[PDB]
Amino acid sequence: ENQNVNMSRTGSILKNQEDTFAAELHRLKQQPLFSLVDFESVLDRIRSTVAEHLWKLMVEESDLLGQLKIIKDFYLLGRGELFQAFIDVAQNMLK
Amino acid sequence: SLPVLMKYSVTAPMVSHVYLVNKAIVDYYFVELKMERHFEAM
Repeated sequence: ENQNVNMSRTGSILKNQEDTFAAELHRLKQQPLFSLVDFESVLDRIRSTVAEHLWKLMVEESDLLGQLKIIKDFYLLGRGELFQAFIDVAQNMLK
Repeated sequence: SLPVLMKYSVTAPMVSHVYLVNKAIVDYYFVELKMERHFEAM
């Protein structure tokens, strides 16, 4: 809701998850009793279709596979030679 | 089913039209200011 409204997880300005969610809501409401299986099997449907759309968000906006090998190369030191020249110079003036 | 969900259904149309009026005044500044030529002149 902060940055941009077409970037939503469920599909709220941009998709039509909401009408299906509303039908699920009418079905859940029509019930005077309560149990565990009927409540939690449709806790999948408010999660699983929502848990895939943001996965299909951040692939295209960022090139996911780019920075998430880059950030490991800065910390686990994949570019090994590229920091030793830093280490050689930083030794002579951290004395 | 929710008083906030139907509130959220009016909400993004009210986000959509303000951005539609905001993208007209960006074009109206483009056609009358010619600002980049004045920016280079400063």
